[PDB]
Amino acid sequence: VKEFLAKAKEDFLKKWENPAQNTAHLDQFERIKTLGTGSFGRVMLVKHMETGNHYAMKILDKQKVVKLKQIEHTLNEKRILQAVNFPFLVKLEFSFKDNSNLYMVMEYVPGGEMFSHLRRIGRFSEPHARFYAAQIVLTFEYLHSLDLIYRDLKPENLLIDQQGYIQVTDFGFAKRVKGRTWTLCGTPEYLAPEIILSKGYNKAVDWWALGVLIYEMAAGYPPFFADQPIQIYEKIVSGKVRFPSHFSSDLKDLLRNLLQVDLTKRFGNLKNGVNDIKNHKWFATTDWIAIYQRKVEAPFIPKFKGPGDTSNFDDYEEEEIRVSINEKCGKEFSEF
Amino acid sequence: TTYADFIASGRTGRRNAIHD
Ligand SMILES: N[C@H](COc1cncc(-c2ccc3[nH]ncc3c2)c1)CC1=C2C=CC=CC2N=C1
Repeated sequence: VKEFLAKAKEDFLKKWENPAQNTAHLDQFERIKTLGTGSFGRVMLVKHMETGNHYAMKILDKQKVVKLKQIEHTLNEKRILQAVNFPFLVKLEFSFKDNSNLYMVMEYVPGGEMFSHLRRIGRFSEPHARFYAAQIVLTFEYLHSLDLIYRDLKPENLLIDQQGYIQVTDFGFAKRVKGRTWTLCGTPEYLAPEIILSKGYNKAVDWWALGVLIYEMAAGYPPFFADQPIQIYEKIVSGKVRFPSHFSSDLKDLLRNLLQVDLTKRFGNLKNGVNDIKNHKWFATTDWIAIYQRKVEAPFIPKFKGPGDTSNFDDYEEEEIRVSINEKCGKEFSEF
Repeated sequence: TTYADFIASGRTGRRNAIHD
Protein backbone atom coordinates (compact mmCIF):
# COMPACT_ATOMS: atom_id res chain seq x y z
CA VAL A 1 0.00 0.00 0.00
CA LYS A 2 2.48 2.62 1.23
CA GLU A 3 4.97 1.26 -1.28
CA PHE A 4 2.40 1.72 -4.05
CA LEU A 5 1.16 5.16 -3.03
CA ALA A 6 4.62 6.69 -2.66
CA LYS A 7 5.41 5.97 -6.31
CA ALA A 8 1.91 6.91 -7.45
CA LYS A 9 2.21 10.26 -5.68
CA GLU A 10 5.44 10.89 -7.57
CA ASP A 11 3.83 10.34 -10.96
CA PHE A 12 0.89 12.54 -9.99
CA LEU A 13 3.07 15.35 -8.67
CA LYS A 14 5.00 15.54 -11.93
CA LYS A 15 1.86 15.87 -14.00
CA TRP A 16 0.24 18.13 -11.42
CA GLU A 17 3.13 20.60 -11.69
CA ASN A 18 3.18 20.44 -15.50
CA PRO A 19 -0.32 19.69 -16.82
CA ALA A 20 -0.67 18.87 -20.52
CA GLN A 21 -2.79 21.29 -22.56
CA ASN A 22 -4.59 21.32 -25.90
CA THR A 23 -3.95 17.73 -26.93
CA ALA A 24 -6.61 17.61 -29.64
CA HIS A 25 -9.18 19.57 -31.67
CA LEU A 26 -12.94 19.27 -32.08
CA ASP A 27 -12.76 18.35 -35.80
CA GLN A 28 -10.89 15.14 -34.96
CA PHE A 29 -14.07 13.80 -33.41
CA GLU A 30 -17.40 12.66 -34.83
CA ARG A 31 -20.46 13.71 -32.84
CA ILE A 32 -22.67 10.67 -32.20
CA LYS A 33 -25.10 11.20 -29.30
CA THR A 34 -25.68 13.17 -26.06
CA LEU A 35 -25.25 10.88 -23.04
CA GLY A 36 -26.06 13.34 -20.27
CA THR A 37 -26.63 17.03 -19.72
CA GLY A 38 -27.37 19.78 -17.21
CA SER A 39 -25.61 22.54 -15.25
CA PHE A 40 -23.21 24.36 -17.58
CA GLY A 41 -22.42 21.62 -20.09
CA ARG A 42 -23.15 18.22 -21.61
CA VAL A 43 -21.46 14.92 -22.34
CA MET A 44 -21.63 13.30 -25.78
CA LEU A 45 -20.62 9.91 -27.21
CA VAL A 46 -18.07 10.68 -29.87
CA LYS A 47 -15.84 8.86 -32.36
CA HIS A 48 -12.17 9.67 -32.93
CA MET A 49 -11.42 9.23 -36.64
CA GLU A 50 -7.68 8.65 -36.36
CA THR A 51 -8.00 5.63 -34.08
CA GLY A 52 -11.64 4.78 -34.69
CA ASN A 53 -12.10 4.83 -30.89
CA HIS A 54 -15.25 6.00 -29.06
CA TYR A 55 -14.94 8.52 -26.21
CA ALA A 56 -17.23 10.47 -23.88
CA MET A 57 -16.75 14.17 -24.51
CA LYS A 58 -17.67 16.69 -21.82
CA ILE A 59 -18.30 20.12 -23.31
CA LEU A 60 -18.55 23.04 -20.88
CA ASP A 61 -19.93 26.42 -21.90
CA LYS A 62 -17.26 28.89 -20.78
CA GLN A 63 -19.76 31.72 -20.29
CA LYS A 64 -22.11 29.52 -18.30
CA VAL A 65 -19.23 28.27 -16.11
CA VAL A 66 -18.56 31.92 -15.28
CA LYS A 67 -22.21 32.78 -14.47
CA LEU A 68 -22.28 29.84 -12.05
CA LYS A 69 -18.86 30.86 -10.64
CA GLN A 70 -17.26 27.48 -11.29
CA ILE A 71 -14.10 28.70 -13.01
CA GLU A 72 -11.63 27.51 -10.38
CA HIS A 73 -13.57 24.26 -9.89
CA THR A 74 -13.40 23.69 -13.63
CA LEU A 75 -9.66 24.33 -13.64
CA ASN A 76 -9.42 21.97 -10.64
CA GLU A 77 -11.20 19.18 -12.57
CA LYS A 78 -8.99 19.23 -15.67
CA ARG A 79 -5.66 19.77 -13.87
CA ILE A 80 -6.38 16.91 -11.43
CA LEU A 81 -7.82 14.56 -14.07
CA GLN A 82 -4.88 14.91 -16.43
CA ALA A 83 -2.57 13.94 -13.58
CA VAL A 84 -4.24 11.00 -11.80
CA ASN A 85 -4.25 7.33 -12.75
CA PHE A 86 -6.09 4.48 -11.01
CA PRO A 87 -8.10 1.50 -12.35
CA PHE A 88 -11.36 2.81 -10.93
CA LEU A 89 -11.05 6.42 -12.18
CA VAL A 90 -12.18 7.12 -15.74
CA LYS A 91 -9.22 8.13 -17.91
CA LEU A 92 -8.92 11.62 -19.34
CA GLU A 93 -7.68 11.06 -22.92
CA PHE A 94 -7.69 14.58 -24.37
CA SER A 95 -8.47 18.15 -23.37
CA PHE A 96 -8.69 21.39 -25.34
CA LYS A 97 -10.83 24.49 -25.73
CA ASP A 98 -12.06 26.78 -28.45
CA ASN A 99 -13.67 30.22 -28.59
CA SER A 100 -16.80 29.17 -26.68
CA ASN A 101 -16.09 25.89 -24.96
CA LEU A 102 -13.85 23.75 -22.79
CA TYR A 103 -13.58 20.09 -23.80
CA MET A 104 -12.48 17.00 -21.87
CA VAL A 105 -12.43 13.75 -23.84
CA MET A 106 -12.50 10.62 -21.78
CA GLU A 107 -12.77 6.88 -22.04
CA TYR A 108 -16.32 5.79 -22.92
CA VAL A 109 -17.94 3.35 -20.48
CA PRO A 110 -20.60 1.45 -22.40
CA GLY A 111 -21.94 -0.14 -19.20
CA GLY A 112 -23.92 2.85 -17.97
CA GLU A 113 -24.45 4.30 -14.49
CA MET A 114 -24.76 2.28 -11.27
CA PHE A 115 -27.80 4.44 -10.56
CA SER A 116 -29.67 2.85 -13.50
CA HIS A 117 -28.98 -0.78 -12.59
CA LEU A 118 -29.57 0.07 -8.93
CA ARG A 119 -32.96 1.68 -9.57
CA ARG A 120 -34.00 -1.06 -12.03
CA ILE A 121 -33.01 -3.89 -9.64
CA GLY A 122 -34.14 -2.16 -6.46
CA ARG A 123 -31.21 -3.12 -4.21
CA PHE A 124 -27.90 -4.97 -4.30
CA SER A 125 -27.11 -8.02 -2.17
CA GLU A 126 -24.52 -7.31 0.51
CA PRO A 127 -21.79 -9.23 -1.25
CA HIS A 128 -22.61 -7.10 -4.31
CA ALA A 129 -22.54 -3.79 -2.43
CA ARG A 130 -19.33 -4.79 -0.64
CA PHE A 131 -17.64 -5.50 -3.97
CA TYR A 132 -18.40 -1.95 -5.16
CA ALA A 133 -17.67 -0.27 -1.83
CA ALA A 134 -14.24 -1.89 -1.69
CA GLN A 135 -13.43 -0.31 -5.04
CA ILE A 136 -14.49 3.07 -3.73
CA VAL A 137 -12.54 2.50 -0.50
CA LEU A 138 -9.34 2.03 -2.52
CA THR A 139 -10.08 4.99 -4.80
CA PHE A 140 -10.46 7.25 -1.77
CA GLU A 141 -7.27 5.92 -0.20
CA TYR A 142 -5.55 6.70 -3.50
CA LEU A 143 -7.16 10.11 -3.90
CA HIS A 144 -6.70 11.23 -0.29
CA SER A 145 -3.09 10.06 -0.36
CA LEU A 146 -2.61 12.67 -3.10
CA ASP A 147 -4.28 15.38 -0.99
CA LEU A 148 -7.31 15.20 -3.31
CA ILE A 149 -10.86 15.45 -1.98
CA TYR A 150 -13.56 14.06 -4.36
CA ARG A 151 -16.75 15.52 -2.85
CA ASP A 152 -19.50 14.12 -5.10
CA LEU A 153 -19.70 10.38 -4.64
CA LYS A 154 -23.04 8.87 -5.74
CA PRO A 155 -24.58 6.18 -8.00
CA GLU A 156 -25.01 8.72 -10.78
CA ASN A 157 -21.22 9.22 -10.95
CA LEU A 158 -20.24 5.55 -10.96
CA LEU A 159 -20.18 3.70 -14.29
CA ILE A 160 -19.84 -0.08 -14.71
CA ASP A 161 -17.19 -1.13 -17.27
CA GLN A 162 -17.14 -4.33 -19.33
CA GLN A 163 -15.68 -6.34 -16.45
CA GLY A 164 -18.40 -5.25 -14.03
CA TYR A 165 -15.99 -2.97 -12.14
CA ILE A 166 -16.80 0.66 -11.25
CA GLN A 167 -15.30 3.72 -12.96
CA VAL A 168 -15.69 6.99 -11.06
CA THR A 169 -16.59 10.05 -13.13
CA ASP A 170 -17.18 13.76 -12.58
CA PHE A 171 -14.30 15.54 -10.91
CA GLY A 172 -16.11 18.85 -10.98
CA PHE A 173 -15.62 19.29 -7.20
CA ALA A 174 -12.31 17.44 -6.82
CA LYS A 175 -9.63 19.60 -5.22
CA ARG A 176 -6.09 19.18 -3.95
CA VAL A 177 -6.23 20.48 -0.38
CA LYS A 178 -4.11 20.05 2.72
CA GLY A 179 -6.16 21.34 5.63
CA ARG A 180 -9.70 22.66 5.98
CA THR A 181 -11.85 23.72 3.02
CA TRP A 182 -15.25 25.47 3.05
CA THR A 183 -16.85 25.31 -0.38
CA LEU A 184 -20.51 24.23 -0.20
CA CYS A 185 -20.92 21.55 -2.86
CA GLY A 186 -22.13 18.01 -3.41
CA THR A 187 -25.55 16.42 -3.70
CA PRO A 188 -28.20 16.84 -0.92
CA GLU A 189 -28.70 13.20 0.11
CA TYR A 190 -24.92 12.80 0.38
CA LEU A 191 -23.81 15.94 2.29
CA ALA A 192 -21.86 15.41 5.54
CA PRO A 193 -23.25 17.31 8.55
CA GLU A 194 -20.07 19.40 8.47
CA ILE A 195 -20.99 20.80 5.08
CA ILE A 196 -24.64 21.59 5.76
CA LEU A 197 -23.67 23.41 8.96
CA SER A 198 -20.91 25.07 6.91
CA LYS A 199 -18.17 24.64 9.49
CA GLY A 200 -14.99 23.93 7.53
CA TYR A 201 -14.45 20.29 6.61
CA ASN A 202 -11.85 17.90 5.30
CA LYS A 203 -11.54 14.48 3.63
CA ALA A 204 -13.92 13.07 6.26
CA VAL A 205 -16.83 14.21 4.14
CA ASP A 206 -15.80 11.68 1.51
CA TRP A 207 -15.97 8.82 4.00
CA TRP A 208 -19.41 9.89 5.17
CA ALA A 209 -20.52 9.86 1.51
CA LEU A 210 -19.23 6.28 1.17
CA GLY A 211 -21.53 5.44 4.07
CA VAL A 212 -24.55 6.90 2.31
CA LEU A 213 -23.59 5.00 -0.85
CA ILE A 214 -23.25 1.59 0.86
CA TYR A 215 -26.59 2.11 2.61
CA GLU A 216 -28.29 3.10 -0.65
CA MET A 217 -26.66 0.23 -2.53
CA ALA A 218 -27.83 -2.29 0.08
CA ALA A 219 -31.21 -0.83 1.11
CA GLY A 220 -32.39 0.46 -2.26
CA TYR A 221 -33.00 3.96 -0.84
CA PRO A 222 -30.91 6.76 0.84
CA PRO A 223 -30.66 6.75 4.63
CA PHE A 224 -31.91 10.34 4.42
CA PHE A 225 -34.51 11.38 1.83
CA ALA A 226 -37.46 13.76 1.44
CA ASP A 227 -38.99 16.01 -1.24
CA GLN A 228 -37.16 19.23 -0.40
CA PRO A 229 -33.44 19.66 0.51
CA ILE A 230 -34.08 21.41 3.81
CA GLN A 231 -36.04 18.37 5.06
CA ILE A 232 -33.14 16.13 4.05
CA TYR A 233 -30.56 18.26 5.88
CA GLU A 234 -32.56 18.15 9.11
CA LYS A 235 -32.31 14.37 8.95
CA ILE A 236 -28.57 14.25 8.21
CA VAL A 237 -27.71 16.40 11.24
CA SER A 238 -30.16 14.68 13.60
CA GLY A 239 -27.76 11.85 14.30
CA LYS A 240 -30.57 9.36 13.67
CA VAL A 241 -30.43 6.59 11.08
CA ARG A 242 -32.57 3.48 10.60
CA PHE A 243 -31.48 0.23 8.95
CA PRO A 244 -33.71 -2.19 7.04
CA SER A 245 -34.27 -5.44 8.92
CA HIS A 246 -32.18 -7.30 6.37
CA PHE A 247 -28.91 -5.40 6.98
CA SER A 248 -26.40 -7.74 8.61
CA SER A 249 -25.10 -6.82 12.06
CA ASP A 250 -21.64 -5.98 10.74
CA LEU A 251 -23.17 -3.86 7.98
CA LYS A 252 -25.16 -1.94 10.57
CA ASP A 253 -22.00 -1.51 12.65
CA LEU A 254 -19.89 -0.33 9.73
CA LEU A 255 -22.48 2.29 8.80
CA ARG A 256 -22.94 3.51 12.37
CA ASN A 257 -19.29 4.56 12.37
CA LEU A 258 -19.26 5.90 8.81
CA LEU A 259 -22.43 7.97 9.25
CA GLN A 260 -21.01 9.45 12.44
CA VAL A 261 -22.07 13.08 12.77
CA ASP A 262 -19.10 13.30 15.16
CA LEU A 263 -16.33 13.74 12.57
CA THR A 264 -13.78 13.12 15.34
CA LYS A 265 -14.90 9.51 15.73
CA ARG A 266 -16.10 8.83 12.17
CA PHE A 267 -14.18 5.94 10.62
CA GLY A 268 -11.72 7.06 7.98
CA ASN A 269 -10.92 10.32 9.77
CA LEU A 270 -9.51 8.44 12.75
CA LYS A 271 -5.94 7.70 13.84
CA ASN A 272 -5.93 4.35 12.04
CA GLY A 273 -7.10 6.04 8.84
CA VAL A 274 -8.52 3.89 6.06
CA ASN A 275 -7.57 0.74 7.96
CA ASP A 276 -10.49 1.33 10.35
CA ILE A 277 -12.56 0.67 7.23
CA LYS A 278 -10.44 -1.97 5.48
CA ASN A 279 -10.13 -4.07 8.67
CA HIS A 280 -13.83 -3.93 9.51
CA LYS A 281 -15.85 -7.11 9.96
CA TRP A 282 -18.11 -6.60 6.95
CA PHE A 283 -14.87 -6.49 4.91
CA ALA A 284 -13.05 -9.52 6.39
CA THR A 285 -14.06 -11.54 3.32
CA THR A 286 -12.58 -8.89 1.03
CA ASP A 287 -9.21 -9.53 -0.59
CA TRP A 288 -8.14 -5.92 -1.07
CA ILE A 289 -5.24 -6.91 -3.32
CA ALA A 290 -7.48 -9.04 -5.54
CA ILE A 291 -9.91 -6.18 -6.07
CA TYR A 292 -7.24 -3.72 -7.21
CA GLN A 293 -5.97 -6.30 -9.70
CA ARG A 294 -9.56 -6.91 -10.87
CA LYS A 295 -9.09 -10.66 -10.39
CA VAL A 296 -12.17 -10.84 -8.16
CA GLU A 297 -15.40 -12.20 -9.64
CA ALA A 298 -17.56 -9.33 -10.89
CA PRO A 299 -21.14 -9.83 -9.56
CA PHE A 300 -22.65 -8.38 -12.71
CA ILE A 301 -21.46 -7.92 -16.29
CA PRO A 302 -23.43 -5.29 -18.23
CA LYS A 303 -24.22 -6.07 -21.84
CA PHE A 304 -23.67 -4.21 -25.07
CA LYS A 305 -24.30 -5.29 -28.64
CA GLY A 306 -21.13 -3.45 -29.63
CA PRO A 307 -18.81 -0.44 -29.22
CA GLY A 308 -20.67 2.82 -29.60
CA ASP A 309 -23.79 1.31 -28.07
CA THR A 310 -25.73 3.79 -25.91
CA SER A 311 -28.68 1.64 -24.80
CA ASN A 312 -27.47 1.86 -21.20
CA PHE A 313 -27.90 5.62 -21.33
CA ASP A 314 -31.10 7.65 -21.42
CA ASP A 315 -31.97 9.89 -24.36
CA TYR A 316 -31.73 13.70 -24.35
CA GLU A 317 -32.63 16.38 -26.87
CA GLU A 318 -29.79 17.04 -29.31
CA GLU A 319 -28.91 20.74 -29.30
CA GLU A 320 -26.22 22.05 -31.61
CA ILE A 321 -22.59 22.80 -30.84
CA ARG A 322 -21.87 26.43 -31.59
CA VAL A 323 -18.43 28.06 -31.48
CA SER A 324 -18.60 31.87 -31.67
CA ILE A 325 -16.29 33.78 -34.00
CA ASN A 326 -14.93 35.63 -30.98
CA GLU A 327 -12.92 34.21 -28.07
CA LYS A 328 -15.18 34.32 -25.03
CA CYS A 329 -13.33 33.93 -21.72
CA GLY A 330 -9.65 33.75 -22.58
CA LYS A 331 -8.04 35.02 -19.39
CA GLU A 332 -10.37 33.17 -16.98
CA PHE A 333 -9.36 29.87 -18.59
CA SER A 334 -5.83 30.49 -19.88
CA GLU A 335 -4.26 27.54 -18.05
CA PHE A 336 -6.83 25.02 -19.37
CA THR B 1 -42.85 0.69 3.76
CA THR B 2 -39.87 3.05 3.39
CA TYR B 3 -39.15 1.57 -0.03
CA ALA B 4 -42.71 2.58 -0.93
CA ASP B 5 -42.24 6.10 0.44
CA PHE B 6 -38.99 6.48 -1.48
CA ILE B 7 -40.42 5.20 -4.80
CA ALA B 8 -43.34 7.59 -4.37
CA SER B 9 -41.09 10.58 -3.50
CA GLY B 10 -39.87 13.13 -6.02
CA ARG B 11 -36.30 12.04 -5.33
CA THR B 12 -35.90 8.78 -7.25
CA GLY B 13 -34.49 10.34 -10.40
CA ARG B 14 -30.94 11.61 -11.01
CA ARG B 15 -30.03 14.01 -8.22
CA ASN B 16 -28.40 17.29 -9.25
CA ALA B 17 -25.29 18.54 -7.48
CA ILE B 18 -25.60 21.81 -5.55
CA HIS B 19 -23.34 24.80 -4.91
CA ASP B 20 -24.91 28.25 -5.07
N1 LIG C 1 -23.02 13.66 -12.56
C1 LIG C 1 -23.77 13.18 -13.76
C2 LIG C 1 -22.75 12.55 -14.73
O1 LIG C 1 -21.70 13.50 -14.86
C3 LIG C 1 -20.56 13.28 -15.64
C4 LIG C 1 -19.65 14.35 -15.62
N2 LIG C 1 -18.48 14.32 -16.30
C5 LIG C 1 -18.16 13.22 -17.03
C6 LIG C 1 -18.99 12.08 -17.14
C7 LIG C 1 -18.57 10.88 -17.96
C8 LIG C 1 -17.18 10.54 -18.07
C9 LIG C 1 -16.73 9.42 -18.81
C10 LIG C 1 -17.64 8.61 -19.46
N3 LIG C 1 -17.59 7.48 -20.24
N4 LIG C 1 -18.80 7.07 -20.63
C11 LIG C 1 -19.76 7.88 -20.15
C12 LIG C 1 -19.07 8.91 -19.38
C13 LIG C 1 -19.51 10.03 -18.64
C14 LIG C 1 -20.22 12.13 -16.42
C15 LIG C 1 -24.60 14.34 -14.38
C16 LIG C 1 -23.90 15.69 -14.52
C17 LIG C 1 -23.30 16.22 -15.71
C18 LIG C 1 -23.14 15.74 -17.09
C19 LIG C 1 -22.46 16.56 -18.03
C20 LIG C 1 -21.94 17.83 -17.64
C21 LIG C 1 -22.10 18.30 -16.29
C22 LIG C 1 -22.77 17.49 -15.37
N5 LIG C 1 -23.04 17.72 -14.02
C23 LIG C 1 -23.72 16.64 -13.52
